Amino acid sequence: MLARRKPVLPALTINP
Amino acid sequence: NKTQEEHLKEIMKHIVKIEVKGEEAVKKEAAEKLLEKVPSDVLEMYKAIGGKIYIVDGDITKHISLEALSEDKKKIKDIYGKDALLHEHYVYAKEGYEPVLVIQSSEDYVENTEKALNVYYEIGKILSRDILSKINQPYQKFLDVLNTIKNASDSDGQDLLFTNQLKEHPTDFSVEFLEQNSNEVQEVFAKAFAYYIEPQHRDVLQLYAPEAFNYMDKFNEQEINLSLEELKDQRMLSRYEKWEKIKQHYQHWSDSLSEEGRGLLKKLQIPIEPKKDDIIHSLSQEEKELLKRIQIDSSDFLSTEEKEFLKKLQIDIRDSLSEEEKELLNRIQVDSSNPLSEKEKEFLKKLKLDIQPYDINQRLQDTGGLIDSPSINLDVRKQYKRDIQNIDALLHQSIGSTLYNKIYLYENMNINNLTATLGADLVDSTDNTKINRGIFNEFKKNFKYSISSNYMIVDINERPALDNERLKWRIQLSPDTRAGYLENGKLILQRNIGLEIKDVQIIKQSEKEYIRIDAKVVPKSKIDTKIQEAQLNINQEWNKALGLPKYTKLITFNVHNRYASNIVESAYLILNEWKNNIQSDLIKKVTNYLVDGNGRFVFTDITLPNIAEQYTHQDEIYEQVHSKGLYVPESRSILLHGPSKGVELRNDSEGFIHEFGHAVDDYAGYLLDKNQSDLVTNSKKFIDIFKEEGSNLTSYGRTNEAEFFAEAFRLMHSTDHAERLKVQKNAPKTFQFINDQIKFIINS
Repeated sequence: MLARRKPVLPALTINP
Repeated sequence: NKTQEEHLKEIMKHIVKIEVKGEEAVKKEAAEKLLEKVPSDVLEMYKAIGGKIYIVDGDITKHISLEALSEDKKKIKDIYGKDALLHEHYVYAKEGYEPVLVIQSSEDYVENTEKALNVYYEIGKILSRDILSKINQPYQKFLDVLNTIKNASDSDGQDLLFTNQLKEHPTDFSVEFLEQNSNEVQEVFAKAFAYYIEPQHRDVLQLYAPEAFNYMDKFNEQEINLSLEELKDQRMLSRYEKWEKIKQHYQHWSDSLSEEGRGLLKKLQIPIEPKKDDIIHSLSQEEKELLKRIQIDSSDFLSTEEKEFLKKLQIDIRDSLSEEEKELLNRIQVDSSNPLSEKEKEFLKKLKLDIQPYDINQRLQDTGGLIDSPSINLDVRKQYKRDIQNIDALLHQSIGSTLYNKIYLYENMNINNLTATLGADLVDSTDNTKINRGIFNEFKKNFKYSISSNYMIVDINERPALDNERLKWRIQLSPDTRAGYLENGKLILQRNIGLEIKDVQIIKQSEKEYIRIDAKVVPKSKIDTKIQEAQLNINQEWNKALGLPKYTKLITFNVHNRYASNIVESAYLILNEWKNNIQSDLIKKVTNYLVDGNGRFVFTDITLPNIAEQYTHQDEIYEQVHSKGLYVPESRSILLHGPSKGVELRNDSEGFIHEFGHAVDDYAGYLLDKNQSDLVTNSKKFIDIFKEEGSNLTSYGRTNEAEFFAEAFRLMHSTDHAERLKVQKNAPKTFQFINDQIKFIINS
């Protein structure tokens, strides 16, 4: 056991 | 290597039974010498199996040791193959319990070069069916050799050491062949050995036998050292001895410490999941109620493991007071037809963070050592730091003591930690025992030096690994490497260590096959060198073709975890595949826009929320992203994570070419403006292109006008004109816009 694997994804970046 | 290499290079004579003719002071001179030749270890690694070598005279089928007179077995097949019976011959190695050989006596062993091969032949067989078997004998290795020379150009090698059986047999030897044939290979293995050992025949071998030599070689002065040991691990009445000794030393260290100390030494050993309320009870009033109605499962951001811990971090709130706790739960699932929110993504994103395990080692192997990096929060950040700083100064015992010598530790892990993309097909998927040779090689190919950025804990004795843990590293630490002794039979050894992957065959451990990443430590110092010293040859060698100012920095490296020796060195194929399929005039032209704003092609093995070319130019931390592919305008460079397999990306190659295309959808955004930093994709003439045919090619085909293109163009390239042509047939309602802009950028 030494995983975790899905730290993140997009949106559209959202601000100016 | 002199000195004691004689004390322990003969003393093993504690198997030299000299029931020799009373006429004192000779034979030994012969015996000693006779045996001198045979490797040192491969002797002892017999003793520890019932050490005894009978050197008696004349009638030998008389000696006590030989009383099991298997008169039938008495028909001693000679190394060459000419029938012959005991009486006659002068040295039969009797097998079974307390195996033994009875070498005849005669000052004539130095000279005679035959009953010198035989005494070696046997003492080799007594090495292939016995000793070098209780481990698992010649597995895949000695197989190939044992065949590549069976079907080599000069049909001769065979002729030297085979038989109608092995020689005539159809194709080539295949694992399984080690079935009821082990009684044949073992011999061929012997003969091989039997030769290489004998002074004159090493020469005759060398030439007549291609690979037989090398294998049979290597394995006798550089590889033996192991077999002896991966055979000491077998027996156990020592398996402890070691354990004991290695403690002794490290013991005093373990004595004086502290709870605080022995404490985190645990905090490390095991993570400390988030909290239940503390976390939730730390949100806002507005945040709290928002957390309720969330359509939760919809975002590919929160992986199952934690997705659940969120639906749960929800019930601890809903489990409170009034009726809306019954009704909102219903009125909320009403308009549960609209995917998600834009003010809520964050509401969860900012959580996707804080709900993290805090393993001062899953966020160390996550930043090569960047314990200072802005991948996590502010205080968290400052803990590991505070911590990783303490444990460091904590493990300070050298090692190599007056007790133990060349000593190796171990560790098992899964190929899904090094290169998940190969992880998939590592194991057969049709025998869950047999490893898929195919993807095997692909693995090993470029694997020469690995570095573990984090704290290594290791099983101090081959421990049977699981079922997905398929790699068995036999790392060979070295005097000066620092570690700790963790009761359990496991050693934690410092940060920043180097490993020269010096061999990677495949073994058989209890009916199951395994990859053996057997290695040895070297200083990271000497490792980081081999990298940049390579980070160049790539650049230089590329700057040319690409067409840039000699001495630039396009492809930059960043590898700190176990698979650099392929993290970096891979690149070549990646890039090379980038050029190959696309049209020169293009990339050459655009690889410049990027460099025009000092951007890179960051090949990394850490994590994208750590790769510099993206975090300072980020914006806010609440956002991050990560994965194989990545594109960043703020620092127009490409980040490509080596390990992580991809969401419908067959390989690293096809993941880059895509990503880059994302940068193309950046060119137009400037090759069409003074200050409207846009993307050809962010256009009204394009939104349509998307809100019509924008969902036909694949899954990725959506979520962003852009990526429909990235993947679109990605597609137009395929190793096969097919997968691309599909884009033509499917929706030229874009397959034109691409090619249009392509032959639109090629000029300015």
